[PDB]
Parts: sequence; C-alpha cells; structure tokens
Amino acid sequence: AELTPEVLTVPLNSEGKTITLTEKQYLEGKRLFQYACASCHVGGITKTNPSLDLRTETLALATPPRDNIEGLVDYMKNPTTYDGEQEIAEVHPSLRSADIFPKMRNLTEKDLVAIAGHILVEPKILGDKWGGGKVYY
Amino acid sequence: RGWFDILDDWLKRDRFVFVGWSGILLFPCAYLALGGWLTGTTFVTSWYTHGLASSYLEGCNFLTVAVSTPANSMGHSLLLLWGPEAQGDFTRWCQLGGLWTFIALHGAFGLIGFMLRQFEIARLVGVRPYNAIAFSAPIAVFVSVFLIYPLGQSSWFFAPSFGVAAIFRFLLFFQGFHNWTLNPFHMMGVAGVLGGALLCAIHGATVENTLFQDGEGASTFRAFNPTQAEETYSMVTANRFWSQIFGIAFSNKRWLHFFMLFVPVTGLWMSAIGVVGLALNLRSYDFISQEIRAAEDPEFETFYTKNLLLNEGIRAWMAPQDQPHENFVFPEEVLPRGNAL
Amino acid sequence: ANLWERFCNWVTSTDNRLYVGWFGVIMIPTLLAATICFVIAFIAAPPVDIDGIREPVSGSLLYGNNIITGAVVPSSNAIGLHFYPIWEAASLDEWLYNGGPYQLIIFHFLLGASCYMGRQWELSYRLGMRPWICVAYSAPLASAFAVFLIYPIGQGSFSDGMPLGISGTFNFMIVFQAEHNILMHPFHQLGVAGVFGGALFCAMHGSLVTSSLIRETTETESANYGYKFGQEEETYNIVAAHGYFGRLIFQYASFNNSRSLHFFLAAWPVVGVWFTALGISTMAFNLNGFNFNHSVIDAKGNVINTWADIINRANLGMEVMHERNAHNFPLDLA
Amino acid sequence: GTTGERPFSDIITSVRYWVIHSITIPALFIAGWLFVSTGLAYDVFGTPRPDSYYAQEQRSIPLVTDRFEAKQQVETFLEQLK
Amino acid sequence: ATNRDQESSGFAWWAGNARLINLSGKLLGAHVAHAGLIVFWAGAMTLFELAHFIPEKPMYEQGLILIPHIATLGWGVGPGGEVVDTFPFFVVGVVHLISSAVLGFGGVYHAIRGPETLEEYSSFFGYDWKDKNKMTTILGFHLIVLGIGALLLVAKAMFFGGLYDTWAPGGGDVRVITNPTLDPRVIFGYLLKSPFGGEGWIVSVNNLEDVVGGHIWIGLICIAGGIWHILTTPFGWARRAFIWSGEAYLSYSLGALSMMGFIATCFVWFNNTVYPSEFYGPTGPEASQAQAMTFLIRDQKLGANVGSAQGPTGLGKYLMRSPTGEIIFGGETMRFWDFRGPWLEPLRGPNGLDLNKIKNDIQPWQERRAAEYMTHAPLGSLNSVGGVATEINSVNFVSPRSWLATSHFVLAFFFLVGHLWHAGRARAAAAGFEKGIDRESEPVLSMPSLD
Amino acid sequence: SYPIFTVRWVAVHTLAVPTIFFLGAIAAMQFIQR
Ligand code: CLA
Ligand code: CLA
Ligand code: CLA
Ligand code: CLA
Ligand code: HEC
Ligand SMILES: CC1=C(/C=C/C(C)=C/C=C/C(C)=C/C=C/C=C(C)/C=C/C=C(C)/C=C/C2=C(C)CCCC2(C)C)C(C)(C)CCC1
Ligand SMILES: CC1=C(/C=C/C(C)=C/C=C/C(C)=C/C=C/C=C(C)/C=C/C=C(C)/C=C/C2=C(C)CCCC2(C)C)C(C)(C)CCC1
Ligand SMILES: [Cl-]
Ligand SMILES: [Cl-]
Ligand SMILES: [Fe+2]
Repeated sequence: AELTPEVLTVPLNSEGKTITLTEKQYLEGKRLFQYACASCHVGGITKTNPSLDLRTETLALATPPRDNIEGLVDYMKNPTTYDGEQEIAEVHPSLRSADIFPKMRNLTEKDLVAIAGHILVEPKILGDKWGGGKVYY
Repeated sequence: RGWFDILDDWLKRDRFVFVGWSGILLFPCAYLALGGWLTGTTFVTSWYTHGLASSYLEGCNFLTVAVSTPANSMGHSLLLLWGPEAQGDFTRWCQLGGLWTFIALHGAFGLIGFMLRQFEIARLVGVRPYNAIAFSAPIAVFVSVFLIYPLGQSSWFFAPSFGVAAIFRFLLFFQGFHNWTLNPFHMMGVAGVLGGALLCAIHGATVENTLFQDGEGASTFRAFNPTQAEETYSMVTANRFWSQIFGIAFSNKRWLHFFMLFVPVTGLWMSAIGVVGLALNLRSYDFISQEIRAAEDPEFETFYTKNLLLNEGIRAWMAPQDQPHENFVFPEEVLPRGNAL
Repeated sequence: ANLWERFCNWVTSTDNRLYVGWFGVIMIPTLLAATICFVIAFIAAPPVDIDGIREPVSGSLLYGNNIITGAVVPSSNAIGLHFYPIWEAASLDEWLYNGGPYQLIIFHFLLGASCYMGRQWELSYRLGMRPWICVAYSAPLASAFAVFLIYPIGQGSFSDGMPLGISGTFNFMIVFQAEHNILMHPFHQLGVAGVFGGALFCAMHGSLVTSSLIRETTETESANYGYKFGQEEETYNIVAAHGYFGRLIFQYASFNNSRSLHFFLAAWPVVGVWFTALGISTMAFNLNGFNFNHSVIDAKGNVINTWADIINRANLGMEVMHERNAHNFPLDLA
Repeated sequence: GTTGERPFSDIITSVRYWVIHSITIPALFIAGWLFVSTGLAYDVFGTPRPDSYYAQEQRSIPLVTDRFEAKQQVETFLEQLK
Repeated sequence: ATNRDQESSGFAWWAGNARLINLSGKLLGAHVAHAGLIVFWAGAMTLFELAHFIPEKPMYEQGLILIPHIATLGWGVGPGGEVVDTFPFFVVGVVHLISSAVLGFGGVYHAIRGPETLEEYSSFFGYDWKDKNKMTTILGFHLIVLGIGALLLVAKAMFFGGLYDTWAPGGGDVRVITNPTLDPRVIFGYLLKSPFGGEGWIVSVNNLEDVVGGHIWIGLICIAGGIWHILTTPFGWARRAFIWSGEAYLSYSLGALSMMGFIATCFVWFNNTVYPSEFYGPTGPEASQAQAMTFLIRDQKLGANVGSAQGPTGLGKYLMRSPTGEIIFGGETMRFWDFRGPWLEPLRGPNGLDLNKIKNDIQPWQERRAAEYMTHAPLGSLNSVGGVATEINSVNFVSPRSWLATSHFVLAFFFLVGHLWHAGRARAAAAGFEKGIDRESEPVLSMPSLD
Repeated sequence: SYPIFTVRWVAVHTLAVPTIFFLGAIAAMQFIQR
C-alpha cells in the first residue's frame, strides 16, 4: 500500500465537492496537528472529553457537519458544542481565542486546512485505530 | 605416528586461539549461530510468520530486532533448507522462519562443543574439570527453554524468539499464561541467581578490603605476584569481621569457592525443571483453597487473587495480536476491564 | 575510668561476639521493633484497606493466607505520604485497618539497615581493615530505599510501596511494568546484566579455583580438608587456573592478578545494582522506559507492529485490570 | 609467554598495515552500503519494501497457514500486491 | 617528573588527580578551570535554549530548564508568565559564556605555567591541609561570599524589579517584595516542620515573602559565621572529633552536596512557588488534581450533582473527605489533597472545597488551566513520548520537573557513595592502614578468640 | 620471524570483514524514507 491521491481526496464542503491533497500538505497537517492538537486528541480521541472523538462518522453527525475541510476550518476558527448551540472559544483553542491559546497565533488559513486534511485522511489509513482508544493500540 | 597422531599434534598446538578436536564442532556452529542472528536481525522480516517487522532494514532498532520463531502451522519441523517446506529456496526459507531452527540447532551443537572444549583443555593442562561441570547449568537452561518447552507445546512458534524485546514478551506471556512467578522452581532459580550475585559482590569486596600491605603505593594492584606462595589477603581478619558483623563467617577457602560454584549452578538447574513442567502446561497457577473461599466469599481478597486478575487482563489484551494464527476476535464488550481505565 | 568511658569501651569493644558500636546502638532497637512487628502482623494482622477505597486486602496467616500469599499490606491511599504512628490513630483497631504496621516496619527497617551499613564501616576501622565493604552493601540498601521510600515519594503514597510479602512483590512488579515499561528501561537492563553477570562470574570463580586445588588429601576424605584455617600458603594454583582459562578464550581475556580479579568481582554486580536501584528511583518521577509503540509505519501509514507493540498489549492488560475499583477518571496519572 | 604470532600493537601501528586497510575497510563498507542502496537486500531475503506489506485496501496480514503449501501461499500473497 | 607518574606519586593514572593533593598551585588551576566549565555550560545552554525557543509554546513543551530559572527571577516575563522580551535571556547567556574564558584562562595558567605549590610564593594563598587556623579562615571567606550571594537575591526582589509571583492575584505577575518575613518563628518554623505529607519541611514554602525573608536570615548568618571562623580556631571537642586531611574535608563536602541534591529533587517535584508551574509544567499532584477538576466540570455541565454522586466503592465519585474531614477530590487523587495551587484555591473554604463555589464560581480560566495541566502531567518515556507507558507515539514531551528530579536524584546518590568512599578512606589513611594490613602486626592476631 | 597468515589471522577476519560490510549496510538504511 502507499499514499495515493485517491486516499488523499477528502470532502471540501458539505455539497459533495471534494479536493485532492498532496503528500506535503498531509505531512504538514500531521506536523501541525501534533504541535497544537495532539496533547488532547492523540490518535483521534479526546482526553478531556472521551465522549467525543475525531472519527468521520462522528464529525458527520455534528451540527453543522464537520466531516469536510470547510466545516473543520470553521470549527478551528469558531468552535461550537456538538449540537451547534453554544460557542466554546473560551475553552477550546481557536483563532477567535488565539489570545488565550497562544499556539493558535502563528496559524495561517493554509495551516488550518492542512490540519483538517490530516484529520480527514487519517481514518482512511488507520481505520478503527483512529478514535478507537487503547482497545486498538 | 599415524596420520591421526599427526592431526592430533596440529589441533593441540599451542597458539593464540586454541583449536583442539572439539573446535571442529565448536567454531563452525558458534560462528553460524552468531552469523545467523546478525544476518536475520539486520535483513530478515517476521511479516509472514508473525505479522511483525523485525530487522534494521525494516526500521527496527537494537531493542526490537529479532530472529522470530516460525509460524505455528510449521509445527515442530526442523525447517531444513532442503526440506519439504522451503525446498531449496533460500528466500522462502528466510520468510518461513528457517533461521530460527538454523540458529537454535547450530547453537545447541556449539554449546556441546564449548563444553567439550572445557574438558579438552582441562585434560591437557591437568586441572580438574569443575569449569566444565559448572557449564552444565547454561546448557540445561538453553535446552529446556528453547527446545523442550516448544516441543511440549503446539509448535516452535511459542519458543522464545531471538531478540531483546522478543524475550520481554516471553517473560510477560509466562506471567499471564503460566503464572510462572508463583512456581517454586523459578523461586529457587531466583534465589540462586540473586544469591550468586551476592556471593560475587561480597567475596570480591572482602578480599579487596582485607589485603595485606605488600607494596608502598596507593594502587594496591601492583602488590600481587602470581608466583608468590603467600595469601594476598588475611583470611583470619576476614573471618573475624563477618563473625562479629553477621554472626557466622567462612573459615575454609576451599569450601568458600566450592559454594560459589554450587549456588548459581543449582539455581539454573532448578529453574530448568520448572520450565520442563511448563512444556506440558503443568503450572503452579492456583491455590485451590483460596479459589474455594474466594468463590464463596466476595469479601475475601489477597495479593494472590489480585495477581490473577492481572494475568486475565494480559491474556485477553495480548492474545489476538500475539497468536494471530488463532484469528481471535474479542469484541470490546468482552475485554475484562476495571472501572474507568 | 568513669562510667561513661567504661560504657564507650564496651560499645566499641572488638571482643564482643557480635560487634555493637555506635551505629549498633541505633540499629539494634530499630531492627528489633521492625522484626517483632513484622512477625506478629504477618501471622495475625486483620485486613488492610491499602487502596483507600474501603476494600480491605487480607494479608496474614490467621486470615486465610499461606506463606506464599501472605503479606504485611501497605498503608491506605487515603493516608498518602502522611505520617501515621500508633499515637495518631484513635485506636489500635483503626491503625490496623488503615495499614499502620507497614509504616512502623519500613521506617524502623530502613533506619536499622542504614546503620547496618554504617556498622560495617565501623568494625573495619577497629580491626584495621580497608573500609569499602560498606560501599558494596550500599547497592542492596539503595535498592531497598527505592521500593519502600523513593518510589512512594514520587507517586505520592506509601500505598504504592512494595508489599512485605511474596505475592505482594509480584503485584508490585507487574503494576510497575504496565505503568513504566521497566523492561524497556536501560537501567533495568543494566541490573539484569548486573545479576546475570554476577551469577556467571560467581560460578566461574568458584569453578576455576576449585579446578586448581592443590592435591592435599586422599580419595576418601573431603578436599576441603586440604585448607587449614589461617595457613600462610595458598591452596590452589592461579598459574594453572590462568593457564586453563587463558587457553579457553585467549591469554589476555584472563586475569593473572588476584587483586585485579577480585576487584572485578566486587565492581560488576555492585555497579549494575546501583543502576537498577537508580532505575526504580528515576521511574518514581515517571521518566519511563523507551516507547516504540507504533514506531514503524508503512508507505501508506499503516502501523507495522514490532515486538514492542506486542509488549504494549500485555502492558495494557495489566493497566486496565489493576486496582479495578480505584479509578474514576480515564487517566491513571499516579 | 608468546605463542609466536606478531603482537597486535606492532601491526596496527605499522605502515604496511594501514596501506592495506585504507582500502579494504572503506571498500567493504561501500560494498555493504551498495547491498542495501541497490535494493538487492530486499530480493535476497524477501523483506517487504515500505509499499509491499499490504495491498492497497487490505488490513489482513499474509500469515502462512499451511506447513507443506507454505512456499505456495507466500507466492500467492506476493502477486496480490501488483 | 613532578608527580605526573605512578612511581613518584604512588597513584595510578586512573586516580591521577590524587597526585595534586599537596600541590596547591596545580590544584588551584584544576578548581578554577573546572569552574570555567560550569560557567561555560550555563552560558552555552542558555543560548542553545534561546535559539530553540518559540514564545508561542509553553516553556515546558520545549525542554527548557535554564530559561525558566531566569523567568522566575522576574526577567523577560509579564502577567501570566507570558514572554514579553527575550533580550535578558540573551544577556544572561552571553555574559556567563564570556566569563568562562577568563576562568578558563586562569585555570590553564595555574595548572601548567604557574607555581606547582603556593606556599613559597605567598603565605597568604599557600596552605597546609593540617593547618586548622588557615583552613577555617578560607572557609570563613567563602561563607562571606555565599551570604553576599543570598543578599543579591534579596536586592533583586526588593530593589531591582521583583520576582515572578505565581500567587499574585490575576493569574501571576512580576512583583516587588516590600515586606519580607523576618519573624524567626516563621522563618525557622519551616525547619521544624515534619518532612511528611501535609507538612513538607522547607519544601512547603508557598509565598515570596517567606522566601525573601529566609534569604535575609541566611545571608546574615553566613556573614556572621564567616567572620566567626576567620577570627577563631576550632575548640578542643571539635579537634578530637574530626579527621583533618585534604580527603576528609572533601568527604564532608560530598556528604553536604548529596543531602542538598536530594532536597533539590523534592523541591522541583512538589513546590510550585519557586518552580512556577507556568514555566516548569504542573507537579504530579497538580496534574492528578486537575484531572478530577476537569471531569467534575464536564459532568456538572451535563446536570450531575457532584456532591451527592456516589462512586462504585461507596466513596464519592467526585468529592470525598480526607482522613481529618476536609472535602477533597475523589478517586486515586485522594492521595494528593495536600496540593495547593493558584488555580484551585478560590474554590476552597474553611472545610475544604466548597460545593457552592463549585456549583457557581468556576471561571473559564480555571477550566482552561485544569485541562492544560492534566494533559501535561509529568509522565513520559526516555525517548520523550509523552503520557503513560501504554500511550502511542505522537506527543514529544517530558516534563522539566521529571528531567530535573531524576537527574538530581542520580547525582545526589552517587555523591553519597563518594562521601562513604572518601570518608572511609580518609579515616583509614589517617590511621595508616589504607594500603593494607601490616603482616608483622596484624591486629586481629593480638586479640582474644571470640569462642 | 613472524608469519602474516595464521589461524589467528583467519579468526579475526572471519569476524571483521562481515562486520564492516554489515555496518555499511546499516548506515545506508538510515536514509530510507517510507
Ligand atoms: C559551610 C558551612 C559551615 C561549615 C562547614 C562549618 C564548620 C565548622 N564550624 Mg561553623 N558556622 C557556620 C558555617 C559553617 N561552619 C555559620 C554560618 C555559623 C554562624 C551561625 C557557624 C558557627 C559556628 C560556631 C558557633 C562554631 C562552629 C564550629 C565549627 C566546626 C565544628 C563543626 C561541627 O561540630 O559540626 C556540627 C557537628 C556536631 C556534632 C554539632 C551538633 C550538631 C547537631 C547534631 C545538628 C543539629 C543542630 C544544628 C546545628 C541546628 C539545627 C538544625 C535544624 C533546625 C534542622 C567546623 C569546622 C565550632 C568550632 O569549632 O568553632 C571554632 C563552633 O563552636 N561554627
Ligand atoms: C560442525 C559442523 C556442523 C554441524 C554439526 C552442522 C549441523 C547442522 N546443520 Mg550446518 N553447516 C555447517 C556446519 C555444520 N552444521 C557449515 C560449515 C555450513 C556452511 C556451508 C553449514 C550450513 C548449513 C545450512 C545452510 C543448513 C545447515 C543445517 C544443519 C542441520 C542439519 C544437518 C543435517 O541433516 O546433515 C545431514 C548430513 C549428515 C548427517 C552427514 C552424514 C555423515 C556421513 C555421510 C555418514 C556416512 C558415513 C559412512 C557411512 C561411514 C564413514 C566411516 C569412516 C571410517 C569413513 C544441523 C543442525 C540445516 C539447518 O539448520 O536446518 C534448519 C540447513 O538448512 N547447515
Ligand atoms: C576537568 C577535569 C580535570 C582537570 C581540571 C584536571 C587538571 C589537572 N590534572 Mg587531571 N585528570 C582528569 C580530569 C581533570 N584533570 C581525568 C578525567 C583524568 C583521567 C584520565 C585525569 C588524570 C590525570 C593524571 C594521571 C594526572 C593529572 C594531572 C593534572 C594536573 C596537571 C595536568 C598536566 O600536567 O597537564 C599537562 C597536559 C598538557 C600540557 C596538554 C594540554 C593541556 C591543556 C590544559 C589543554 C587545555 C586546552 C583547552 C582548550 C584550553 C584552551 C583555551 C584557552 C582560552 C585557555 C592538572 C591540575 C597530573 C598531575 O597531578 O600532575 C602533578 C597527572 O599526573 N590528571
Ligand atoms: C579563586 C581563584 C583564584 C585564586 C585563589 C588565585 C590566586 C592567585 N593567583 Mg590567580 N587567577 C585567577 C583566579 C585565582 N587566582 C583567574 C580567574 C585568573 C585569570 C584572570 C588568574 C590569573 C593569574 C595569573 C596570570 C597570575 C595569578 C597569580 C596568582 C597569585 C597572586 C594573585 C594576586 O596577588 O592577586 C591579588 C589580588 C588582586 C590584584 C585583586 C584582583 C582580584 C579581583 C579583581 C577581585 C574581584 C573579585 C570578584 C568581585 C569576585 C566575584 C567573581 C566571580 C565569582 C563572579 C595567587 C596564588 C600570579 C602568580 O602566581 O604569580 C606567578 C600570576 O602571575 N593568577
Ligand atoms: C484540550 C485543551 C484540547 C485541545 C488542545 C484541542 N482540543 Fe479539540 N476538543 C477538546 C474538547 C474538550 C472537545 C469537546 C468540545 C465539546 O464540548 O463539544 C473537542 C472537540 C473537538 C472537535 C469536535 C469533534 C466532534 O466529534 O464533533 C474537533 C473537530 C476538534 N476538537 C478539533 C481540534 C483541533 C483541530 C485541535 C488543534 C488545533 C484541537 N481540537 C485541540 C479538547 C481539545
Ligand atoms: C587542566 C587540564 C584539563 C582541563 C582544562 C579545562 C577544564 C579548561 C577549561 C577551559 C575553558 C573553561 C575555556 C573556555 C573558553 C571560552 C571561550 C573561548 C569563549 C568564547 C566566547 C565567544 C567567542 C562568544 C562569541 C559569541 C558572542 C559574543 C555572541 C553570540 C555568538 C557567540 C556565541 C559566537 C584537561 C582535563 C583537559 C586535561 C588535563 C589538564
Ligand atoms: C532561605 C530560605 C529559608 C530559610 C532557610 C534556613 C534558615 C536554613 C537553615 C538551615 C540550617 C540551620 C541548617 C543546619 C544544618 C545542620 C546540619 C547539617 C548538621 C550536621 C551535623 C553533622 C554532620 C554531625 C555529625 C557528627 C555527629 C553527629 C557525631 C560526631 C561526629 C560528627 C561531627 C561527624 C526558608 C526555608 C525559610 C524559606 C525558603 C528560603
Ligand atoms: Cl492490582
Ligand atoms: Cl481516579
Ligand atoms: Fe576468591
């Protein structure tokens, strides 16, 4: 097996449009994901709230849908609870709260897209492992 | 002066590396055991037998490389290169695990050769062969662990694989499955190994700290002449020191050094016997009286019951990956787990 | 001579069957208290709530243990690192429930064993010996300090100190592997070389000196009767022993200096046990063994398991089952 | 004493030695480097390259499950990578 | 050869520095040159850290142990521990490194070129180890230098910008100390506190007032003792009590440094005042408490009543009592209830944690800090994989409290071994059997049999 | 009057020449990217 543009093609928006990533972006998103997100989201679980993982099936059922690049980029700017009812920038890192989460200050729009691509590509690679927790280590 | 006697003179020639008759067995087998481990840890996978990477070539480091055992479906086959499994194909031999039998079998005969080398050199110098006799314990350990143990089990798959963390896995398997810490034969082995290390450390330090002053320098090492007739330290002062510190002491130099042979040698032999038992799954796993009470009395808890729960966790959490030929499918909901973790 | 000087001469006297000394003045009462408390508690002590969760563990013989399963149970997790002498309890019954004997035993013992070490220096000064035997004892003493004191300090509770029992010790070792991967720690690997090599060299030295005993006895009597206590000459031939062993390997891998040989015997296991004690002591602060979990991945990104990942599956089984009622929250952070 | 060979200190310090071994040592090294760099080590020993562990959409390992049909199984696995 | 060989000095090469024992000039050079290596390392390592430093990540995610020491002193940091200006770190680094070159110059000069011994070049700098008066006088000088040093820390705190105060209201800030504690009942009460849980001996000091105060006491104590030892010579009882040799003095210092290394180990592991968690990451206890807080907050947000939730054992799932009744976090973290920290104390009332404050007064910054400290607990692997031993690779983190505590326990233990070694050897040498038993007068042979 | 070729010679070279060959192979492996 290898990293193909087929694996590297993820939903761009909720309207079924897609976008194809390069190898460089995928590894960039993994590098940046470790830098800013992995302390809580290692392997796709959420250490401070294990009830919510980063599985595509889970992101799909978030309000608004989060299983595409645009929805994931929007979450990284203005995060919400799972039903969309509350904004949580005060306790979840985002561009909107880059003052209190300083790791978010040096992130450009290009970086957030690479991060989302990683989140969306990785379960196509690891399968159940992504977001499964220690059962699948 | 036949050709036999002329060959004998050249073998027993006094050189930098002594050869002897025993060398004909020893040097080829030891070199190929050694060479086979180095070859297999450097270049050879375990993907088809185990589902694992195991070489530097694949990206493993010193602690994770291994010559892994062959697949369970090979049973106890000798896995000869010219045998019916590989049928001459060197590449297939490597993929099917033939290097494990290659290393195990050549190493077995290399150990035989090393012991004969001890007998051979002992006889030509004219000393008693107590060093050969002591080497029986490593041989007993190697034979019971790598040969007898898997011969009692379903295949070579379950013998140790030749690697650092592959051996650590073996340790934990033996805990989870055989409850080997509870076995009195292993406990005797532990006492002999820890007691041998103790005797090594206490004898060395006693000699170093009861030396006579035989030179004027601060480095006491230069004050020993291997032709001198006299004891280099004081046995009488060593004796009194331990008598008043610990209550008893050695008084006989010969008994002291025989005791240092005896203790670790007997330890390794005792642990060998317990492994022979584990070849048959003849474990000391349980105490029946404890299980009868524990089963009836939900408030009864000891460290023995606590350890079995740990063993049960090891078995279920490691078996699917550890024995892939079994196709264990354990759903989340049947994995034993405490609260929260 | 006044009474105080007479007393000092008796204390430091080299004519006592057992040397007392100034270290002995502390060592004797502290070891006696520890020993007497341990014997009574191992036979008779009631169950102890080690994990502070009102779930007592039976450790004593009278409460259904045998030699192999019996233990003096570590003190309650609710106590943590707090000092729990008898006089802090409302009753002996409360002190027993909460694991009081464990603190009493290990504090007196560590004090007495430290003075044991000191007492070894002292007598060697009175006899005119070189002083470094006590340095070799520092390796086992350091190891005892690691399991009973340092490791509880890092983790914040004497309830994670090593139990005083045969099965309790194995529990400690398993739980330790799950939480620190001690097998993958080079300081433990160094301890293993220390004691394997120690046992190896113990057997080597015993077998080589025994191989070269000088003929001093007939075939009926024991060869041990060839040595007479305090004789001036040696009873074996190190030249012959060197000659055998030099040829067994090669000439320069073999010692011919008795002093250099014996210092090697002392240095090897002591250094290795120093390291393994230092390993327990640094894992007390959660600097754990090498983590190669998912360290090899293929061109696509699939995890290619190694033997390290197999060890992790066993570790995960120990982790999730140990102290199965004591965790409410998903990470076991101490 | 001496068993009659030339002492080791004598050799490694001699000029003739390093004249011979300024070539052999680096040549063997480079030979070893080329054994891997050419990809030849993979085909001798049958070790997977990073792209030939799995097929593109398979998560099962090619475990050999038959004693006497074993060499035949590995060949079948190797041809489902292409 | 002027020593420099085993024949004339009686020491082998592997104990070659023992040749310098009675060569005061050559010994001076070793000490000054080695001092140069210490100042060199402090220099180069600060520059290394600065070169690698990214101000947007916490210090403790970056493997830094020296820049946190400079920030604690009030340089380079503003409110919350945020890095305002890195220039002071550069200055600290460059100045040490330049100094090491004049130290290194002086050491290499004294060891090679200068006089082998000093006793004929000047009776002031020369000395015999056995001169009880000269020995105490050098001690006295160095005591005075130490007490000055302690007073420098005071001057920074009181007159030259203040210190970083993690307890300062509003999340921590640099702050001038204007009322140091001088009451000896407090300053020395610390010394009489038990080292066990809930007391912590001197490791429990939790406010900068006590810290600055203690250094006024120590600074004046050292200056007094320095003068005392310059004008005095040891009394009779002290002379009969010690061994007076170069090696004994070394062994007393090895003992001292061992004890101090053990204390340091425990300071960095437990104390979050002079080792602010803003810079060093949370303490073990702190991380474990932060996890209980985190899930208390989450569940309470969902509608759980955290005060009445009974856990599986019958103890409270979120809250329980300590053995003396205080309300504390439940679960395994019950062992850590002695923890005190700026992010947690506002929820504390007279009986411990306050349910009313828990239900109503938890701010988002406390939820932020608790989540941050819980996911930066000081666990991790030797190859710097963060988390418990069973975690997968991903997070490249080991807490600096881990690095600092482990390295200094290892150092402290080896110096205890050194103390025993040189103390035993100094005793034996001064009695004259350090080289072995004398065959002609073996003492045991003149003693009665034990039995 | 020392020989150049001895049993000793054969012994040191049976080990040393594969050793260096293996070191070069392993060095090269450090540059394989997945
Ligand atoms: C580096 C620091 C240092 C060192 C190495 C010394 C070393 C010495 N001092 Mg000096 N001293 C110092 C700093 C130092 N001093 C300072 C700062 C002061 C000012 C307070 C003094 C005041 C001082 C006095 C007043 C005297 C000495 C004396 C001595 C000598 C005897 C040592 C002795 O008996 O130890 C101590 C060993 C003992 C057995 C004494 C009992 C100590 C007990 C067991 C320890 C517990 C009590 C402790 C002192 C305080 C409690 C601490 C607790 C709260 C934790 C020795 C050369 C004596 C001397 O000969 O004078 C010329 C003497 O009379 N010193
Ligand atoms: C001391 C030397 C020695 C020994 C004991 C072994 C032993 C072994 N090797 Mg190893 N091997 C050696 C040297 C040695 N090897 C060398 C130098 C090489 C390099 C080429 C190899 C390469 C090698 C490979 C590649 C393989 C082995 C394998 C084996 C095993 C199977 C052997 C077998 O069936 O032989 C069968 C042959 C005999 C038993 C010889 C029979 C002796 C004669 C013909 C009997 C007839 C005598 C006659 C009737 C009367 C004579 C009397 C006299 C007066 C003339 C066994 C463990 C196999 C293995 O490990 O499988 C996993 C394997 O695949 N070896
Ligand atoms: C940092 C540690 C340290 C220090 C400061 C010293 C210092 C000293 N040693 Mg020790 N030593 C050490 C470690 C150290 N040693 C270790 C680890 C070992 C074991 C291998 C020894 C073994 C040893 C022995 C066996 C002996 C000494 C001796 C000496 C003294 C004289 C050395 C001499 O003749 O140099 C002569 C060497 C040279 C002239 C070569 C060059 C040396 C210079 C200093 C190089 C420095 C270069 C450096 C880059 C500085 C340039 C920068 C510039 C700006 C200054 C000197 C005080 C000797 C002694 O006691 O004499 C009485 C002696 O016999 N030492
Ligand atoms: C503790 C360190 C120490 C000690 C005890 C000595 C002692 C000695 N040296 Mg050495 N030396 C040192 C460090 C040291 N030196 C350093 C660092 C250097 C490099 C700059 C030198 C370079 C050196 C040379 C080149 C020579 C000496 C000589 C001498 C002798 C006479 C010096 C004199 O009369 O000055 C008297 C005192 C003064 C003139 C006062 C100046 C001292 C400074 C400016 C005071 C500042 C102290 C400072 C504030 C403390 C903090 C510093 C640091 C902790 C941050 C004497 C044996 C001479 C000798 O033996 O003749 C052959 C000689 O030629 N030394
Ligand atoms: C700990 C402080 C966290 C950090 C660092 C990151 N995330 Fe997070 N995330 C965290 C929590 C506690 C939650 C649940 C929030 C809630 O109450 O609803 C989340 C949730 C998400 C989600 C939603 C997933 C879903 O199933 O709908 C996403 C997409 C997400 N987080 C992404 C994300 C990214 C990209 C991060 C790095 C920039 C990151 N998180 C860091 C906790 C924490
Ligand atoms: C005696 C002896 C010894 C020792 C010695 C010593 C120890 C020394 C030291 C020395 C030293 C101690 C040195 C030092 C030096 C220093 C230097 C030389 C520095 C310089 C600096 C600089 C030049 C800088 C620069 C810069 C800047 C300014 C800025 C930034 C950048 C940079 C960094 C570049 C030995 C052992 C060897 C041997 C024997 C004898
Ligand atoms: C700064 C500070 C502080 C303070 C401090 C202090 C004030 C200190 C003090 C200290 C001290 C005050 C110390 C002391 C010490 C002591 C010691 C350490 C001792 C020792 C001893 C010895 C060593 C002895 C011995 C002996 C004997 C016993 C017998 C005889 C012999 C001899 C002599 C040997 C505080 C904490 C508040 C806070 C923070 C900061
Ligand atoms: Cl448990
Ligand atoms: Cl918990
Ligand atoms: Fe001996």
